[PDB]
Amino acid sequence: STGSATTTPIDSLDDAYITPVQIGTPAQTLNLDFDTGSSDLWVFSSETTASEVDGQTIYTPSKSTTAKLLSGATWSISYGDGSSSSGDVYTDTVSVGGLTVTGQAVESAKKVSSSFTEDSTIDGLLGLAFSTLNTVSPTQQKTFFDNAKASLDSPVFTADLGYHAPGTYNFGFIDTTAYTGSITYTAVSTKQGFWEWTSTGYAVGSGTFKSTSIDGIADTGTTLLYLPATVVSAYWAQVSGAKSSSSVGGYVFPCSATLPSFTFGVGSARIVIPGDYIDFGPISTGSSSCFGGIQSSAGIGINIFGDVALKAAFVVFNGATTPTLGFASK
Repeated sequence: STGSATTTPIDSLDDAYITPVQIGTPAQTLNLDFDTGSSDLWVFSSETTASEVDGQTIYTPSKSTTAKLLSGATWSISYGDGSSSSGDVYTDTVSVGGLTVTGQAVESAKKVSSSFTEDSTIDGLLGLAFSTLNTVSPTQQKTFFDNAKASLDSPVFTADLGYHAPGTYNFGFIDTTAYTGSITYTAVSTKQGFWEWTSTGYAVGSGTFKSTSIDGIADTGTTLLYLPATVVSAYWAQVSGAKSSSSVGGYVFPCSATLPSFTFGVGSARIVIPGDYIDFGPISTGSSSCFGGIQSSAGIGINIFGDVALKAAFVVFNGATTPTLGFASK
């Protein structure tokens, strides 16, 4: 079996992407943020603190005939941006683009942090990293992809994110019409629970390609591309007036600039991120200082190939016995 669901940017800057997911019987549709950087399926629910819910669609397990409380199980998660959520756990039928998993752990949010409350369009997260990162205690739970894997035609899912446009998440198959050229596959380390791979280098605009190993994660749940200080400085050095601002929290550039492209290597292949994808608009409404889409990973401890990089490609997340990542131009 297979699944196919459309993913849509939550705003004019592609800050996050939402994909409709059906939970329970009769179906309750919630717009979840598919996150290849975490392994918890958590939702805003009837159990979420009323002052922390601001316009979200909530999951009401009492109205679902297939919902069952996973007695005693709790979850507690905190993300790289400092945001967090926690609560109890139910099992229920979950469908993504026609692909159904019965008895999926659906972690019901009791408490959410301010960042989640502020995103009225995001009803929760659908974790797609390795199940070893799942926070459910005392019995660790599997992701939607882990649970669907045996029913899938091929144990894969693909991310085809759009630039200021909707995209697609496919499960179980590779759409040969969604990309040009060939897919270049690269090794994945599952040691940290992430889709962790090694980029073979980079180029800035029409500059020479620099062959250097850059360990990083393919993360659909991170908006920007986070790379080592050396690489980020070499990129922003090509933009007149660009600087790193401690007051803003990263690199900013004059909104009047035309950004150069950024190429990253995947084995012997190249993925080009157009300059427009790196523009995240004014830092504040009306400002002439614009936020950069390429930021330093120095404070994070890991390089992150976020949406800025992933949307420039058709990305295959191969969950076979030996997991691999495929990148193709599109």
